Amino acid sequence: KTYTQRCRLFVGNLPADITEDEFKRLFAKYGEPGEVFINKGKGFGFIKLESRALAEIAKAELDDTPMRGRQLRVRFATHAAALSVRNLSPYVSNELLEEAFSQFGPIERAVVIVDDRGRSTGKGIVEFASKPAARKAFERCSEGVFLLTTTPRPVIVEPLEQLDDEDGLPEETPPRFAQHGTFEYEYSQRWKSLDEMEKQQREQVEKNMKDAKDKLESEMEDAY
Amino acid sequence: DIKSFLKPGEKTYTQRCRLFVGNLPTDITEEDFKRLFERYGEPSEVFINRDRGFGFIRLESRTLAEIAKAELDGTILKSRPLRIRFATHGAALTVKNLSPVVSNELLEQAFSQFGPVEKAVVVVDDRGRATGKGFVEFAAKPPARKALERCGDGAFLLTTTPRPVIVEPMEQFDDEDGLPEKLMQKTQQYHKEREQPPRFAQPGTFEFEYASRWKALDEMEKQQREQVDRNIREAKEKLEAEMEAARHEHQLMLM
Repeated sequence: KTYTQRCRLFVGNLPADITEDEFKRLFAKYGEPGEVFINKGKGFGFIKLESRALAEIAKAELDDTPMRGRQLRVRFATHAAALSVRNLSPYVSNELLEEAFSQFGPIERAVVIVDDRGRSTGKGIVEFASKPAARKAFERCSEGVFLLTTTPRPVIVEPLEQLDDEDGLPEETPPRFAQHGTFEYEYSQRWKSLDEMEKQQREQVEKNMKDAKDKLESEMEDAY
Repeated sequence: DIKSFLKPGEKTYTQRCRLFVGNLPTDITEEDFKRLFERYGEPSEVFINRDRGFGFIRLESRTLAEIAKAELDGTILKSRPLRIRFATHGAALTVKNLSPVVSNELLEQAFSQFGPVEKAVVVVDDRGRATGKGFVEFAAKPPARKALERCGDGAFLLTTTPRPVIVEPMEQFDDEDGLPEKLMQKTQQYHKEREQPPRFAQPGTFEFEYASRWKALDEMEKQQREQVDRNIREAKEKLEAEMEAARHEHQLMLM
């Protein structure tokens, strides 16, 4: 299981004079290079190494290192060809998920997300070897109606929404608890009851549509 | 001996460096367990339950823990593959209603009043914009429960704006092992659901009608969710305008 999406690194703050040879040379001690990509205009690149361990070493040893007077930004970029899959029956296994989406392109991983107790959350992740394979799966399942099991509940397919939790947001009144009776107390209390209304309105929508979806499930189960 | 691979500002032997090791041989000793990981340098919190077949090990850094997991996961040690996972982070919380002024460092020093903080990050999206969501990871669980209780009963204000943050436990999910086929019991209910294979519903069948009606309801739910946000933005703007008007009237009243 080599040169996977889990072995892909992003390289930011590159110089404009960068060549494919100079980029490859940066990763020369970390085995044979895989698929290389460079956006010379925006100054960023991508590289796949043989293993996750080599990507781990390369990333640690090259991030925040200079190159032609520029400080490199080296990070993992492992979600380009990943897709989120929703509305899975609890009888959808990792292997069934894999078999269902294999028709759109070669698969690296397909996994059903389970909770703290090991039960299906009704959601899965399908990661393809290439971006167009993920793209094809996404369009086919949006235009068409893809069923995984006997119950004709269609799978909802979206590109894997991946947020930055590695870099984050770095660099007038200090943190504190609102004091009883002050101006900021009334205002913060107004926010507490606004947040409660939002929670209430959202739990209602989720419920009234769960009920609408369950009533259709009754007709689905009846039809059988 | 072995490089540390510590990231800038990274603390050592954190909960993010802790590995769970399962399916060990029943004859394993504390010396035989240390040997499996000695190539990753000095460990700190070595635990082994020889009887049950599992252990815990802390490595210096997250990179060393990632290398050890990528190399040693699923490798045979006496007719059985080891199961190596990051230990479930016991003291992790999520922070909502954050001001776009709140930094990683401000979030760390703010929650650092409840106890020692391993890591604090303010979540950003693809473009690098302040989502409003963040997360705090404590070195031990106690401080995490104090943070959760106080921030819920009182109003915790990180900045000048009296907008209190929302503190909830970090939801723990498994996207590694999932639901394998071998552990699904072959019940009649399993057989009824697995009888029809993955397929695109054919237009004109009962299936296509039931499925298309399901997609229309899911589209309706999304529209309703966007409608609640519409109502929240309205309620939010009226509150901001009311409290700005009150603060201004008060400033005009001070001698």
